[PDB]
Amino acid sequence: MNAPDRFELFILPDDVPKLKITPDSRVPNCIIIKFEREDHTLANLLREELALYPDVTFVAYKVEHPLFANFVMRLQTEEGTRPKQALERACASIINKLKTLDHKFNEEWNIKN
Amino acid sequence: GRVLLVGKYRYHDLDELLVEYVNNVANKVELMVSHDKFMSDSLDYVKEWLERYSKANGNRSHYIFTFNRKAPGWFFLLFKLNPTSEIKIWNVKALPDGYLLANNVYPDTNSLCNGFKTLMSSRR
Amino acid sequence: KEPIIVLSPAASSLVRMSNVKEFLQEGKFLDPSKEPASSSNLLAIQRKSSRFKTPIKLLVVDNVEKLFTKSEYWDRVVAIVTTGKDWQFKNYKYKDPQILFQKFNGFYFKYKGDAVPASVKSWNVKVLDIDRVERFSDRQVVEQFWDTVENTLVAKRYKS
Amino acid sequence: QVAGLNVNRNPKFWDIESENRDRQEEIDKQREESRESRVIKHPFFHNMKSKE
Amino acid sequence: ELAILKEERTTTPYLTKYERARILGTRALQISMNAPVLVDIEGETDPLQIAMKELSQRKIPLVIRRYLPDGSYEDWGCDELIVD
Amino acid sequence: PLPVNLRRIIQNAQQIFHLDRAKASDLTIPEIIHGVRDLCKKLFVLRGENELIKEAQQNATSLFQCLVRARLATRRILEEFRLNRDAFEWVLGTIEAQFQRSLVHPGEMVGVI
Repeated sequence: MNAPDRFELFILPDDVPKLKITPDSRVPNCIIIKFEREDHTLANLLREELALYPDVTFVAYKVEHPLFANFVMRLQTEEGTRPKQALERACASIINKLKTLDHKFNEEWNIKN
Repeated sequence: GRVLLVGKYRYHDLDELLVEYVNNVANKVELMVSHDKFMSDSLDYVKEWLERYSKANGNRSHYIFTFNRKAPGWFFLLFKLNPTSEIKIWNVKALPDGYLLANNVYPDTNSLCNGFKTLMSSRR
Repeated sequence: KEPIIVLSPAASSLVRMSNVKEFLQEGKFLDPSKEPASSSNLLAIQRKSSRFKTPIKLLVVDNVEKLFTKSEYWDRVVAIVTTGKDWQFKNYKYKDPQILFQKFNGFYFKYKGDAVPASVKSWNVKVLDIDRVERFSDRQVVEQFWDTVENTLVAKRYKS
Repeated sequence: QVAGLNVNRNPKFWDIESENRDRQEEIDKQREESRESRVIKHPFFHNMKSKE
Repeated sequence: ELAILKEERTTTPYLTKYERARILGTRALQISMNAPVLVDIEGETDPLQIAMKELSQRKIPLVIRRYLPDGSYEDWGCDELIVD
Repeated sequence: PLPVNLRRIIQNAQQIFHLDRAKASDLTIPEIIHGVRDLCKKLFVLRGENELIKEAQQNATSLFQCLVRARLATRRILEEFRLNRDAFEWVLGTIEAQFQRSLVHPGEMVGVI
């Protein structure tokens, strides 16, 4: 009776943006990113990719409630670098890693078949 | 109101208007009073003193400033080139950025005096 | 070179040039609305601390337009008092409040029980509460302010 | 179309001027308006006249 | 007769919690019924928050009449009672 | 069980005014004596000038005054706590305010409670 529709976990409403970025003025060069219709699958990947960058000084995420499909990320970088650029570099790096992983898997599957 | 207008000046709150306008105008008034060519007495006494000083020192032109009692926030610039010249009175308005004389903004009293002398030289 | 303390020239400020000396130095808070306005924008105060053998002389400046012609003066700033107004920072070294508040100590004085302004909560500034009735806590609030200022001074390795 | 009645407004049989004066006074009473003082909260604000 | 002169008032000079709750409720109801506000509201809209702001600045125009067990009473203004 | 925790107030004053280090105190003994004596006559439970009111007021605060005098003794203040003038005045004001806040409120339905 009060159960939400299951497609609401991944279908984005028209008036709800996929991504909202606000600065965190408490510390310098920090932003707060709100991801809509996402969960731990993207969050943990992005967090542990960003945590290995020398110019990233802080990265974390939290899912506030399991009944709502969203998470919020906090990202803080060095003075020279901007946090959004670090996020873009992380996304590109993971895409490249997945590309070479898929290539090697296809090669090995063709070899063994 | 969210927007306050004082002439061409635009402000966003009462405190901003106060600090940017009234304090600066008061500072300009204090600078005008502390200037050597100022006299706070009545206009007739200012004219008499200017006439006497011009008669005694007719080799130079003398200019003095006084309060505009009829128009608040203004000043009368009375200058007499020589005893044979009639006393001419000019209007100076106390603005936050300085003093407005002949549609020209002068940041300080000395700059105002220099501009007045330059205008007199150009008009001569 | 004595350090500089910058106050908000706004009339709504609880700390103004009229009562800054009696508050920060003497430890007694008086209502600035009832006190007459101070004509001088520069004042000198003395702070006695257990961290230092000798009293420290500090300069209090209300308006930085006529006193900060040189960039080296900003190196002496150890505290900034703001009223949550954006227009305070038009002529400052960092016209954006955020960078200024990460690079300088910001203090906001409010009466106890009043709601914090939205801009104040979004900035990195300390909040100090003065009770409307009880007057014994003024020394405690002044001690918190001076603890922050002395921590900044020791971190800057100032010589006195 | 307001005057839907054929009232005999003959000048010799109708008091035109009194009707005009009464109608003008009724418009001058429809011009009446309500007004009240303003209250502002500010430390340097005082509800005083210019001379005050 | 039943009124008690202001010089010999012996009740507590502090606003109790019941008086604070009742005063806030009454002032919020009056504000929600279009009563003039005596403080400058920046962006506040909730009547209870405006009433709390009025209370913090001692601008609530209400009087508390405290009843003694014998029937007499003392009148205290909201602006002369200490509120924490 | 008594009101106004004195140990907490004393350690709060020590933390606030940095009462560490072997620095000598400027708190004179008559100041201590008169401050404690005056504090023990401002703990108002009942208001009024009637003699019965004063007798009831003195009766109601006997145990608490014993506690305060036992803690805020001259030798104890000078040696164990090492208060200074500002700390002493802060402690006195705090004790008075907290005692005022611990009184029962008229209108309480203490029978049902």
